[PDB]
Amino acid sequence: VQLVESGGGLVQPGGSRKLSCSASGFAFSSFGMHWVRQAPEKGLEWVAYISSGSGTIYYADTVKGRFTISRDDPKNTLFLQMTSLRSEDTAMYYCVRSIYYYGSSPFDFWGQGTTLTVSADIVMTQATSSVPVTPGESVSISCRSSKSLLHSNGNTYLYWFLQRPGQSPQLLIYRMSNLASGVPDRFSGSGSGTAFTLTISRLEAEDVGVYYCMQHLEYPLTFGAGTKLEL
Amino acid sequence: DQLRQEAEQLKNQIRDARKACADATLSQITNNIDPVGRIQMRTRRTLRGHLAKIYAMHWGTDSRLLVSASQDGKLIIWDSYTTNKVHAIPLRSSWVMTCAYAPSGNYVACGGLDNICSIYNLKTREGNVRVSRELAGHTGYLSCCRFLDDNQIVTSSGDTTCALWDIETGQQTTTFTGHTGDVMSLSLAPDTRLFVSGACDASAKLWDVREGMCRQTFTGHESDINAICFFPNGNAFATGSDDATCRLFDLRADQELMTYSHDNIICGITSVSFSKSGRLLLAGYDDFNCNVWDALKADRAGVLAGHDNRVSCLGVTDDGMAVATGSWDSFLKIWN
Amino acid sequence: IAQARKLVEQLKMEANIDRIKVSKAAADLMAYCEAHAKEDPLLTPVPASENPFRE
Amino acid sequence: TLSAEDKAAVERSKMIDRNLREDGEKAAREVKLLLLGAGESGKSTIVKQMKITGIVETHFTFKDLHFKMFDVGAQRSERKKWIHCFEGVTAIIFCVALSDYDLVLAEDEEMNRMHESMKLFDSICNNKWFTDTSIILFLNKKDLFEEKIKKSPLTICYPEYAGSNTYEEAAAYIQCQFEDLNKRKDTKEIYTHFTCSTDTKNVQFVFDAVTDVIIKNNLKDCGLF
Amino acid sequence: VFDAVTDVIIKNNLKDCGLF
Amino acid sequence: SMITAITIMALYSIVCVVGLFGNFLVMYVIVRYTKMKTATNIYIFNLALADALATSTLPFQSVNYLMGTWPFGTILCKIVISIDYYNMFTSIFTLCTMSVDRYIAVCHPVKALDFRTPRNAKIINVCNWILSSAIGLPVMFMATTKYRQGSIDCTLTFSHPTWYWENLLKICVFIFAFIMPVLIITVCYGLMILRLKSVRMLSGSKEKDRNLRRITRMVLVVVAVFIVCWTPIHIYVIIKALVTIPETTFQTVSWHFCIALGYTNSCLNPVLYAFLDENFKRCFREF
Amino acid sequence: SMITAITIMALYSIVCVVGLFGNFLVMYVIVRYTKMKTATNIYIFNLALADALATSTLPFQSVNYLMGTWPFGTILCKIVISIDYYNMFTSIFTLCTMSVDRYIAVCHPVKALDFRTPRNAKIINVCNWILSSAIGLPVMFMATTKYRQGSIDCTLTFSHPTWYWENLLKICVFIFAFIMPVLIITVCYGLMILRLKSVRMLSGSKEKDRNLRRITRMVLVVVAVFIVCWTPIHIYVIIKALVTIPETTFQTVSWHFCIALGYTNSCLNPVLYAFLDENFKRCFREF
Ligand SMILES: CC(C)CCC[C@@H](C)[C@H]1CC[C@H]2[C@@H]3CC=C4C[C@@H](O)CC[C@]4(C)[C@H]3CC[C@]12C
Ligand SMILES: CC(C)CCC[C@@H](C)[C@H]1CC[C@H]2[C@@H]3CC=C4C[C@@H](O)CC[C@]4(C)[C@H]3CC[C@]12C
Ligand SMILES: CC(C)CCC[C@@H](C)[C@H]1CC[C@H]2[C@@H]3CC=C4C[C@@H](O)CC[C@]4(C)[C@H]3CC[C@]12C
Ligand SMILES: CC(C)CCC[C@@H](C)[C@H]1CC[C@H]2[C@@H]3CC=C4C[C@@H](O)CC[C@]4(C)[C@H]3CC[C@]12C
Ligand SMILES: CC(C)CCC[C@@H](C)[C@H]1CC[C@H]2[C@@H]3CC=C4C[C@@H](O)CC[C@]4(C)[C@H]3CC[C@]12C
Ligand SMILES: CC(C)CCC[C@@H](C)[C@H]1CC[C@H]2[C@@H]3CC=C4C[C@@H](O)CC[C@]4(C)[C@H]3CC[C@]12C
Ligand SMILES: CC(C)CCC[C@@H](C)[C@H]1CC[C@H]2[C@@H]3CC=C4C[C@@H](O)CC[C@]4(C)[C@H]3CC[C@]12C
Ligand SMILES: CC(C)CCC[C@@H](C)[C@H]1CC[C@H]2[C@@H]3CC=C4C[C@@H](O)CC[C@]4(C)[C@H]3CC[C@]12C
Ligand SMILES: CC(C)CCC[C@@H](C)[C@H]1CC[C@H]2[C@@H]3CC=C4C[C@@H](O)CC[C@]4(C)[C@H]3CC[C@]12C
Ligand SMILES: CC(C)CCC[C@@H](C)[C@H]1CC[C@H]2[C@@H]3CC=C4C[C@@H](O)CC[C@]4(C)[C@H]3CC[C@]12C
Ligand SMILES: C[C@@H](Cc1ccsc1)NC(=O)NC[C@H](Cc1ccc(O)cc1)N(C)C
Ligand SMILES: C[C@@H](Cc1ccsc1)NC(=O)NC[C@H](Cc1ccc(O)cc1)N(C)C
Repeated sequence: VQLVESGGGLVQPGGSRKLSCSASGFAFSSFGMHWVRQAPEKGLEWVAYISSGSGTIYYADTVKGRFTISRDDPKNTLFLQMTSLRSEDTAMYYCVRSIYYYGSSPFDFWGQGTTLTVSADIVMTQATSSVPVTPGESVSISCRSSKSLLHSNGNTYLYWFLQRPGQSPQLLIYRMSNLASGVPDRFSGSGSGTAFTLTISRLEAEDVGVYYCMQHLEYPLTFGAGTKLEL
Repeated sequence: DQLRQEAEQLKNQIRDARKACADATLSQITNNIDPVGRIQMRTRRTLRGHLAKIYAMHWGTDSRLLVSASQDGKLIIWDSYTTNKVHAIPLRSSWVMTCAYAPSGNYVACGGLDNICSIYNLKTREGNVRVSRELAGHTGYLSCCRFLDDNQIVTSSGDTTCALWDIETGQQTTTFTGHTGDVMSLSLAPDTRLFVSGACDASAKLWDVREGMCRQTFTGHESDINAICFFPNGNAFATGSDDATCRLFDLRADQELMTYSHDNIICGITSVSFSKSGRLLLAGYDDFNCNVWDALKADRAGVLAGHDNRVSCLGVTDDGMAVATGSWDSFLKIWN
Repeated sequence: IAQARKLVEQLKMEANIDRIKVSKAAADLMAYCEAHAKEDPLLTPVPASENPFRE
Repeated sequence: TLSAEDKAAVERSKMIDRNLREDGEKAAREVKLLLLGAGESGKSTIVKQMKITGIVETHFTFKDLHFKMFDVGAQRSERKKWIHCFEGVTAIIFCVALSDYDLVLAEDEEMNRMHESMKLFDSICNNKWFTDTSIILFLNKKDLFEEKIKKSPLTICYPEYAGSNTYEEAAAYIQCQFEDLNKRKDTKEIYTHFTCSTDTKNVQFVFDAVTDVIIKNNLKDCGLF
Repeated sequence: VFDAVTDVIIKNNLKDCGLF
Repeated sequence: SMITAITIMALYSIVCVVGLFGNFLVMYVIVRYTKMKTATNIYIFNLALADALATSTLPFQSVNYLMGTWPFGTILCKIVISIDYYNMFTSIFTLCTMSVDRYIAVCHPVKALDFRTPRNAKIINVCNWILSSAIGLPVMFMATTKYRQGSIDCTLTFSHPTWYWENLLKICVFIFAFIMPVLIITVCYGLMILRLKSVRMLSGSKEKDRNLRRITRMVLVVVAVFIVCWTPIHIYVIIKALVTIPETTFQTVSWHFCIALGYTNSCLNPVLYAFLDENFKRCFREF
Repeated sequence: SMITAITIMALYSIVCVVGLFGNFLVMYVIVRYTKMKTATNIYIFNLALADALATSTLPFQSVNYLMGTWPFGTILCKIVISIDYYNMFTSIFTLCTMSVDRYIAVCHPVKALDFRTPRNAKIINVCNWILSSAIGLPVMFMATTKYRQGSIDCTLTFSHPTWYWENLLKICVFIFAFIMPVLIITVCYGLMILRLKSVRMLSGSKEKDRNLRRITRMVLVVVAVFIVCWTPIHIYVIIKALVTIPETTFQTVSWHFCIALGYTNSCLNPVLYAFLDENFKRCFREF
């Protein structure tokens, strides 16, 4: 399983650029595909989504119309077509695979990210920007929401992502209670609508990074500002 | 000569011990308890898309996921609450007579006329349900298989043999032999230390997983046995046969506790199961109907209809909320 | 003769097993079912809100 | 009402519904054939003619019609318990070898291969699961039958046949004796073909017999039959 | 004279077609 | 005067009551029990639906002759004439399609697997309603009410030249609803019987041979009933267009009697196509 | 190999050059001099227009055989196939309409006054283009490019079942462009000759009798040329559909030679219908 993006570099504003991400080591045709952007000094932000089989397409309101997302299943490549890029699009664009079924773990594998430089609705809230921490103490991380994410089927759609500096963000907890494949038991999520908590039992040096919260109740998807740990 | 005549004497000694241990018929003792009465179950979900003859289903332990085996070569894993299909597993051999779902939910088994038990990994990183292990070395058709663990599984086969399989190693650790007829079903006890298997010699033999030998043999039935299911405590098991009877055997008492014979139904029993309490015995029949048998009053609590062809399989879920019965008309119907 | 000898030795172990009274066996079935009677969703129909299967 | 995953979960289920119906329509077009007979009949031979543990599945395409042939000879189990599986089959290919009258069975008790094959055909033809299914009968090894019938007569193995020792008469007599085992002749045809390492004529015979079964199905589908 | 009047119309129609 | 009026009105009434009874009874059994799971039964449902709509036109036609005028008004006159012509072509094209269905079923069995599917049966049936719409929609426009001797007349008025377009429609109804369907029905069923005689299942024993006879007789009656019903109405319109005929008591009955035979096929299409099928016979025997 | 290629390409070239010359020359003389003031000349203009568009398809077909592939692309493939089928039906229906025109002109002279007007001629011609649109528009959709052995092929792809709809279109082209027009042309011109013999203007003196002969011969050639041209192309498609035939050098020429005869009628329609008319002969004599 590997996702590598290509098509970056400096782009003139109002120009056109077509990104391509090649998928290897997994069945591309069965996963839905996301684009997520990250400003150099700001948190994550969702761009677009195409489902498996191209059955539905969603965009954020601030990227509606200008961006075009497509996918090719025989060649296993995700294509993002961009028209009239503005000065706010200077962000690193990630490719994400997401399968959706009962018990699935979507947003599990993230791409590497393509740097793009241009030269000229539920809102997730982070209480603290940065708390200094030491290895061996419990770390309480809290994200709050503008809407109760508790759906009637009992599934609360909150995703905890960790982005280590200089690395891709990785899924930790999916649907606020379930640990993703490869995540240690020390991470644990709890809470309800409008009030969530992330805990780390025995903090490690590799756990240091930026912790994001993402709702998945309705589109567009909105990331938190993030919480940064330092030693 | 002398050995086989001694076996006749030892068999008569067991028959003497059975007649001596029995004093009061079960139907006489349970007369005090009031009958459960008419129990009406309405169809809640109808699962469509098999397009072929269903043979087996198995519930998940979360009481929501269930796998189903059809003759188009497709294992379909179902979301029972929302009617959605979770997975569609393409099979190499279309002829598959059984399917198992692991208690952890990681693996799915199937088996049939190809004599190969195939284990399917569901939580792989690639996202497509691929073959983890193909278990081989049965001379007869696989009829039933149940996961003890993610690494251990007991399969029944048509070579009169059951076996304990190591999934990681790929070979049979314990071989269970001694059936005079082809084994057709197996059920795991809740502690999973013991299992019982019914064969085509009208016998149901208790097997110990760790030891590997036959502890007890039950010979109540007449022609041949198609189904077997443990009682929830782990001491009793009702058995379904092809003589229009269902018999309940106790491990400790070592006798037939009760028989379920009703006159107008002469067809056979494909599948049996117990409710969460154990008060209801739900048996799939060949008369296109599932009859709900009271465990202790020996009556017909309810009748399930609506299946065009004979109900191949029937499993009652873990918490006991729903009952899904599979039939040969490519419809799974969930009864609550 | 040799295969029949294995059958006799197996049949010996089946004879030498302790057994409990049928009426005592009857008591175990009655006790377990009555304890779990209200827990069973099939004996007592669950209210539709708590019932996960709905129209 | 449905959440964002629940709509995608239904969408995944609809794509699976599209995949299953395409496989279901493809499977309905594909002709399923059951291969039966003794081990020394020449199951292995007749499969190789049409191409050129458990189930051996043979896929061959003749005149834009896909055939599935299921060889069940490897299984040692009792057939009565799994014979119910092949109910929805188009035709039964039942192969026996004509030269088996001379041959003696492996079992110590005296027995006749012809009498075993007739009882093998009797349980298949009179089966409750095979009432609407026609049987494509193959009589194999007629060239070995031709040599053996000159040296050794058919009268010796059972006194019932009083016909003269002729190759054409004996092969015709063995043919009808299998057809006399049929107890429901109106709704079940027996398609008999003499095979001695023959070419595409064997495939053509099967295709001709299957074509009448598809006519029999379509006439039932129309309701006229 | 109706036959004669019709006869002229036939000649006019044949000249209309260009055949005559 | 009066006995003639009671004879013609009962003639429509017998055709209407038996026609509405048979057609809706076949659409009831299919939807309740069959539920259109079979390709052939889909065609029979479209046949019963087209016949029932055509049978629905009969009370309106009854009132028209009895009163001698059309009291229903212009907007319904547009609808009733449209339902008459459109569902005539729809019913007859369904007869052609089932002739094509039964031909491919026997003579071309391998390609019948592609043809005889419930998915394909729905597509070809919708095309039959679309092909009838090619004449159905212009009949909706052209139909108006014309005052003749103070009596409203519900009929198709044509653009100038009136004589050219009126006879041109009569030829198309003659060709596309009689001449071309007789070519479809006779040849496809005729070649079907030839193939069935070649098939060795129906040949052989007397019991198997007798089943060949009943299928051949059922096919021949199906061909005959289409010929017996639609031949008088088509030729008599042509004779009425070609040769002016004096109005007579016998001439008045003959016009409506030929109309009654046209709908009599629609009455007898449930009997032939639905009740005589062995699949439906199992349903009535069971239930 | 090479002599065969030069023979077929010249065969298309002779038909194309003479076809484009004749058709545009008739549309020139009518628009410049006649100015479509006469009912009959309107039909001849629509005949020359339909033939010229069909003749325009010939260089595209020429390139297709010579290169062995279609280099023009998918969007033009949709256009070129559409112009081929639509203007074939448009030309032949114009031949039918002029047969109907000349029938009404002689046999029904009183109603011909209503029929043979420049207002009515424009209406019936537009209907001919509309009737051809019923097959013209689906040909526009169904035509796509299919890669066969790395060679683009410009052909009509059909929905599943492919075998049913492909042969069904071949029957409609057989019936509506050959079988029904032969019925229109032979009967209407045949009854026309019978009426002309009854007319006493052409009977009588030898000079008047000779004019009856030239009209009858001109009618018979017009009937024959339609029969001689379109009979090989229609039957050979049916034989190719029914019986698989091995590809041969003679078989390859025969396919394109029957296509060439189909357009040869369109080449000879100016000669028969326009130049042989006495009205046009007065124009060339004067000018
Ligand atoms: C005013 C009406 C009569 C005009 C024609 C309406 C057409 C569009 C309607 C009338 C009959 C209808 C068909 C009747 C029966 C069936 C079989 C069913 O299993 C699928 C839908 C299908 C195939 C319908 C499709 C739509 C249909 C063809
Ligand atoms: C293959 C079968 C279904 C083809 C059937 C074609 C017939 C029924 C349809 C197709 C085109 C239709 C014609 C289209 C246009 C007109 C002009 C209008 O002013 C009178 C009706 C008339 C003349 C229609 C008569 C019926 C018609 C000829
Ligand atoms: C349908 C198209 C293709 C062919 C049309 C053929 C035309 C020329 C023929 C066929 C039908 C014929 C009409 C049929 C009936 C009548 C009534 C009669 O009292 C006067 C002549 C008249 C009005 C005919 C005139 C000529 C006619 C219109
Ligand atoms: C199409 C409608 C309007 C008219 C039908 C005309 C009929 C009589 C003609 C036209 C096409 C002809 C068919 C063309 C092709 C075949 C396939 C061949 O293997 C058997 C004969 C058969 C089936 C022909 C039978 C007669 C036929 C069906
Ligand atoms: C062969 C069978 C099935 C159908 C026969 C239909 C034709 C030939 C018959 C049935 C009705 C008959 C018409 C009935 C009434 C009249 C009116 C009368 O003043 C002249 C004769 C005439 C016009 C008849 C001509 C022949 C006729 C049209
Ligand atoms: C792409 C084209 C060929 C599709 C068909 C276009 C149709 C709408 C065009 C092409 C030929 C045109 C006709 C050609 C000649 C005439 C005679 C003239 O005095 C009046 C207009 C009239 C009657 C035209 C009407 C419109 C017409 C029928
Ligand atoms: C009176 C004359 C003009 C009528 C001519 C009718 C013919 C040419 C037209 C009218 C309706 C047309 C059909 C309409 C729909 C389809 C379905 C499409 O998937 C294949 C083409 C096909 C089958 C067309 C073939 C040509 C067609 C049959
Ligand atoms: C046009 C409608 C009304 C009638 C259709 C009649 C159908 C049943 C007939 C007429 C044309 C026939 C096709 C004509 C040609 C071929 C090619 C041959 O190698 C296989 C059979 C096949 C494919 C025929 C199958 C049956 C067929 C499709
Ligand atoms: C309409 C197309 C598709 C087919 C044409 C079929 C031809 C052969 C048939 C059908 C209608 C018939 C016409 C019907 C009416 C008349 C008027 C009469 O006074 C002379 C004969 C004449 C003119 C007939 C001649 C033959 C005819 C034109
Ligand atoms: C009567 C005149 C006007 C037209 C005659 C057209 C028909 C009968 C002729 C003209 C072209 C001929 C075909 C020319 C080429 C071949 C290929 C050859 O391998 C078989 C014969 C066959 C298929 C011929 C059959 C008959 C044929 C189709
Ligand atoms: C009284 C007449 C008009 C009418 C319509 C609806 S209310 C009143 N009704 C009719 O004539 N009905 C018979 C025709 C059959 C027919 C039609 C035209 C032909 O050229 C040949 C036959 N009908 C079945 C469509
Ligand atoms: C090469 C072929 C395809 C093409 C079209 C435009 S570029 C290439 N071209 C053709 O076949 N042209 C002959 C037909 C006549 C015909 C068609 C169908 C029939 O069933 C019978 C005859 N054309 C005049 C419409």
